Amino acid sequence: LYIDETVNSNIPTNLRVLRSILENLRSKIQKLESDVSAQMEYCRTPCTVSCNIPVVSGKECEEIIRKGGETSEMYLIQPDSSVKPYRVYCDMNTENGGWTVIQNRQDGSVDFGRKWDPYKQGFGNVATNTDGKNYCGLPGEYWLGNDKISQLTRMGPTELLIEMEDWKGDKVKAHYGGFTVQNEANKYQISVNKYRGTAGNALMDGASQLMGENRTMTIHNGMFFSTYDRDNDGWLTSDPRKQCSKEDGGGWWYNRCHAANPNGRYYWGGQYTWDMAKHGTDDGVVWMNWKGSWYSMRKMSMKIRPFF
Amino acid sequence: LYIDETVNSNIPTNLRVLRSILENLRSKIQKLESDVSAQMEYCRTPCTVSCNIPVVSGKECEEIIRKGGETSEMYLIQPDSSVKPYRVYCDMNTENGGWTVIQNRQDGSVDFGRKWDPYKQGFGNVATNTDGKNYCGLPGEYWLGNDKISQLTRMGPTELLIEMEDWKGDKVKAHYGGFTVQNEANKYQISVNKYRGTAGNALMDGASQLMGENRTMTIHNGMFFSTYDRDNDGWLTSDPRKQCSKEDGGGWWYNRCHAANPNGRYYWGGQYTWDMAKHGTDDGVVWMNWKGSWYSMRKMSMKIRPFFP
Amino acid sequence: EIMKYEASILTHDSSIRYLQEIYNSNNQKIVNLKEKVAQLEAQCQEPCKDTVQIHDITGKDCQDIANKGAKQSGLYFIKPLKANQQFLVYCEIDGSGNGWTVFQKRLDGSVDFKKNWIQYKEGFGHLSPTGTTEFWLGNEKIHLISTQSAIPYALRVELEDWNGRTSTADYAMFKVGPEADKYRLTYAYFAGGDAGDAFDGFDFGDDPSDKFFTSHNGMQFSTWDNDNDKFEGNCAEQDGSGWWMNKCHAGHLNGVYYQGGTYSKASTPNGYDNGIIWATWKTRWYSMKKTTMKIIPFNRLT
Amino acid sequence: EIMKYEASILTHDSSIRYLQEIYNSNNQKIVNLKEKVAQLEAQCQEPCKDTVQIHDITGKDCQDIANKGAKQSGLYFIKPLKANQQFLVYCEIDGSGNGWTVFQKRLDGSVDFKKNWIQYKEGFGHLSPTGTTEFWLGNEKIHLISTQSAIPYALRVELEDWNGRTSTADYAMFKVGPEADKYRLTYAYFAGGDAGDAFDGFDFGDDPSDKFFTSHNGMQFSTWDNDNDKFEGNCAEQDGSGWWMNKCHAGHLNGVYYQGGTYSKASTPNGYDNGIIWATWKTRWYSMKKTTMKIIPFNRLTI
Amino acid sequence: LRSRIEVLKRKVIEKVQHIQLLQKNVRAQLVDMKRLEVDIDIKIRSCRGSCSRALAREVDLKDYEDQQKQLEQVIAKDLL
Amino acid sequence: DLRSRIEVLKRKVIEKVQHIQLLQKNVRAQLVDMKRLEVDIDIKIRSCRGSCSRALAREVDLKDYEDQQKQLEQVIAKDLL
Ligand SMILES: [Ca+2]
Ligand SMILES: [Ca+2]
Ligand SMILES: [Ca+2]
Ligand SMILES: [Ca+2]
Ligand SMILES: [Ca+2]
Ligand SMILES: [Ca+2]
Repeated sequence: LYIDETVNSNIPTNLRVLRSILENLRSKIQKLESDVSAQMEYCRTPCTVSCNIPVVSGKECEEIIRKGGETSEMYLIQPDSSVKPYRVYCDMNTENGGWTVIQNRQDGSVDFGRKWDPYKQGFGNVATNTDGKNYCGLPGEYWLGNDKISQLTRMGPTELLIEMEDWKGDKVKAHYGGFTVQNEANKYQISVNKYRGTAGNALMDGASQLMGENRTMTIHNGMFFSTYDRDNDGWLTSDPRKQCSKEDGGGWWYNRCHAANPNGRYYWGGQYTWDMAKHGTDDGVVWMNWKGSWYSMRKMSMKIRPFF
Repeated sequence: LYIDETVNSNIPTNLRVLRSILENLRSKIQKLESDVSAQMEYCRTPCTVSCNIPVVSGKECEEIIRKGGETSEMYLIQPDSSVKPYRVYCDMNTENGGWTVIQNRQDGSVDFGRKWDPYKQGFGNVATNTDGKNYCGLPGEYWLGNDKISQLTRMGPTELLIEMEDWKGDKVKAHYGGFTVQNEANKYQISVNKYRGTAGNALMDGASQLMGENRTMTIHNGMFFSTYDRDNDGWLTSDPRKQCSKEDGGGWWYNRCHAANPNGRYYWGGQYTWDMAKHGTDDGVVWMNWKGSWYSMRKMSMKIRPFFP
Repeated sequence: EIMKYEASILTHDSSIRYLQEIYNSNNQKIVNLKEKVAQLEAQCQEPCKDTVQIHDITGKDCQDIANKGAKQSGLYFIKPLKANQQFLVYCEIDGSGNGWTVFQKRLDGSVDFKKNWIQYKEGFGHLSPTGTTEFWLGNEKIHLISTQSAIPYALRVELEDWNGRTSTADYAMFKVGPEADKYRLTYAYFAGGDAGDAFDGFDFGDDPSDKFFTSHNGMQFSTWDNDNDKFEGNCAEQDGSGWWMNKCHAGHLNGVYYQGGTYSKASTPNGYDNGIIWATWKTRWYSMKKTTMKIIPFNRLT
Repeated sequence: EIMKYEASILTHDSSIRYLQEIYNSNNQKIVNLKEKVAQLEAQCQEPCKDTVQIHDITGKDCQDIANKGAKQSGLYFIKPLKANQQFLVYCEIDGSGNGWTVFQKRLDGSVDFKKNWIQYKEGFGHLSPTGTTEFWLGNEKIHLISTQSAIPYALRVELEDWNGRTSTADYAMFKVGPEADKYRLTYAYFAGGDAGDAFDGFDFGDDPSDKFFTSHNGMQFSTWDNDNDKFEGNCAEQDGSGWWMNKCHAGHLNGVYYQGGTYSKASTPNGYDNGIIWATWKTRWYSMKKTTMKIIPFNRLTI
Repeated sequence: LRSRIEVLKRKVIEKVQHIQLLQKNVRAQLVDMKRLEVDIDIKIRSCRGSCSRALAREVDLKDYEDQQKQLEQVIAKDLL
Repeated sequence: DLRSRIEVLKRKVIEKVQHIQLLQKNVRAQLVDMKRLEVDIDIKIRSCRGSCSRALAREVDLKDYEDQQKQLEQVIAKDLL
């Protein structure tokens, strides 16, 4: 008598629902199937710019502003006779103005999940033209080559400024009076000091939400640079499935992963979840000591200037 | 009975005297015979001067003084682009100062009895240095060339001043507000007027000691220039022995000879006689209307200045 | 006892099977879709192409470069003998194979020429590979070029009115001195030009001094913050620019860009002729439409 | 017979004969004597020889003349382009073949430099073919030369103390303006010289204005009878000369010739430093022994 | 008819077993889609800095979350 | 009685007086010639002052010539009727 008929008009319910979302995805799929081909079409033709070089130039932005470089825009510099002169975006405003932008995020128009070579060589758009104006007075998202960076940091005492912004418009800085990047041979080993910001000393102190060794092993100072195709992280395990930089993961100075990653994936809106991340990781543009764990910043950048 | 005894002790007297002066001359001769050789020696070496040219210069003395030429001395002038600039003595004092000395006598240091060419070209010493001073602030006896003169007179209305002086220091002027000298082609025909001096109008009126035609034929105005080797005088006779300018005679504008001659022979002391003159003539530096006939002036000059209406 | 259920399960049996085939198909389509994005992602990997590019040819000056082979007038890196470092410039190369190192160009007034001493020394403005940009190379730079190897240089000045009509003026033995001598202008003479020798001064008409009071040969460079003019006041500050001023000027190219050309003492409170002018060619109140200052070793003469 | 007189006539006969021979001899000697004076007169026919002479070479300026061939520094006739007439000048030509047209020279104070406007325009003093004379060429002349063919000219100033010690100062782009502009002095700059740039003014020490109050660049020429100085009073009349005065001077070459050089405010009633001075080389109370101002087309540069 | 039903319940469970399994399969496919949807959104924006134009697209996380929620609630019980 | 001797004597005497009377005239002129010469030279020498290094500081004694001149004219009167 304990026969169960319900499972004749109980299943159709646990079934009907399965039909809905299943068909829901089937259409959702073929929807994405279109957006891609459209973008693929757009891509038949590239984007272009025309940035005429300012007459004034120097070893870097500092010398330039000292030389009269008043406005923030793309400038051409040359650290020495050896290095071929290269384009860079100078920020002549912010603190004092001798700001040589080493990294910049603002809209997610550039792929940061790139391999070793692109990072060492540098990639992205430095600046872009404005409406009607001939010169490129606006920066673009980019990454100056590691070499280009390494060379500069080692050229003399360099101070590093890191500015960021949330999706609520709020901004915070992170100042490091000392900054260095070794040659490729030393795997671009990073070293900073003299913190004096407002966002949180994520580089020397690790995440302010972790305890004991957990916190201590997320410090980036003294860490090596790593890309999804080059392991140099603090994760010494022999297990292949465990690396701090997975595919399409920003190259950064990892150590048992991180406390911050300004090169992480650009998640729109800031907050993002595990079921959204490619590998179920915190791969976005994070800065734990400030906006927390699963939160990608709206604006993030790294500039450089000689510390006197 | 008819004994001219005397002529035995009468002749010795009319003879003894003849011996005196005759031997007197014989020695006098050989005396002159020495003075010449001495002078001839002196002449082995010439006299010299060093006249540094004043910075200021003009068309002539007038322009110069207007240009600041204050002192009387030698200046360099240039009437026009054509003529080569020539040295001249400017007298910046006398009347007003624009005085371009055209002629000057003062000591008899220059031979005026010269031929046609020297006169036309000009001769003598314009000026000479002083003691210690570098520039030649003192004039010398000279004659600007006839051309140099002619050109100036014809350059515009020119007034002519003639100053003279006797051996007694007395001076007199002879002013002619009008003065001209034609080209060589017109034989440098002279023409003056507007007399206003103190020495006597010898040029337009002739000698004040002669009557009728005698006086009228000694007028120099309109006369031609003549030298001892170039007859253009008023003496039209065909007789060769009769010319107004004989050898060593100053070249001047003669007419049946003269009333005045500032280029005549420089006789020392003023008064001179017929038995002294080479040809027994009144060939000295004369000005009849003043000091008379046989009297050579101690100082005599001819200046020039542009007369303004 | 009815058991009319075994007949309904088979209905569900097919229902299940249907869904399975959809799930399985979706999975496949998804696998395909992923192989497409990878293909797309490959596209979006290069940056936007900047139309501007520098030439690999390098020399002591635009002329030396041309000799090496340069055929197009664009942007190159020159480096004179006594130069600390190289630096970019705009070269002008003609059919005859001449290299014109340009140091000043005006054409639209997009660049404010009211710049200080330092701004005129290191140079200001922008460089275009097509000379459609306005700029000032830099006195120090200009100095280094003109004063090298003790070799003879010349200067050409090209002018243009608002009717496309142009003219030039050349100066032989052109040279600009060191900073210690305020980058003084100097040239042996005027090599001729349909525009006229404004550098020889110009007697306007106010005073009889105007001529030698407006000559630019031998004049030192001056700015509002570095007066070197032969004026009691500050010519540079007055006109609002950087130039070799005497008792001001007669040929002023860094003057205020006056649109349409013609201006007046009405277009200024105190009434100045602070425009891009050249007395010998045009009025003191007629500003140029285009201006260009370039040099070249003298021996490439016309 | 008693009376033998027919024996004395023969005595007289010989007496007569004697005299005849003397008269006849005198006549001859006279004839000879006349042939001698003619020979003498020929001597005294030429004037005294003036050691001074002008050179037949002519040009636009002393330099142009040198290019034509001139080798000795003497007196020549130059004539610029816009010149009404030619005019004499003293040229200085060196071994390198340079023609220095000189316009001012002091050396003994024989020439009074207290001259009026006209006297400074047309020029005053004397010209010697050996430059042993003192003078002022004339502003108008100086003008014509410096401002011709619009070609670059330069000025050198040579100084000498009472110890033979000398110095020079050069100014590039030298030029003197027209009379309409009071013959104003102008030059691009100082080309260097061991004597110093007095023209750049000189801050003596009385007032902090002294420097720009004694600069001569851009100053107009002035005289007692033609004030153009930047002084309330008359600098020219005060010092007693003709010069381009500002609030007077720092480099005054036409100043009073003070023998021995050194002077003071004692040597003047109101006490002026009106001597031939050059502040950068010597004191304001040390007058030069020799002064010489000459120009030449700038192109003779290499130093 | 003890067995003529004893085998019925047996076969039913077999069917309920196919269903319970599918739930798991969709769950994951749903998660796979969510990530994909997102992944693409990022790829496209990063394309803005390389191609002539980017796509003005949006993402409806909400719907997926609906589907997510609506699924977990169905997973409860079918036969004790 | 010595008619002839004296008759021819007086005759010859006159002949001698004739030689004398003639000489007077010759000297007269020679005297005048000298006077002029003496003067002529004085003039030539002074005109030399303006040409030669030095002139001669000479004088002229007209007085003496005039003496001689006077002293001669007085001798001319008569010797024999
Ligand atoms: Ca590892
Ligand atoms: Ca990637
Ligand atoms: Ca006749
Ligand atoms: Ca004679
Ligand atoms: Ca000033
Ligand atoms: Ca005054």
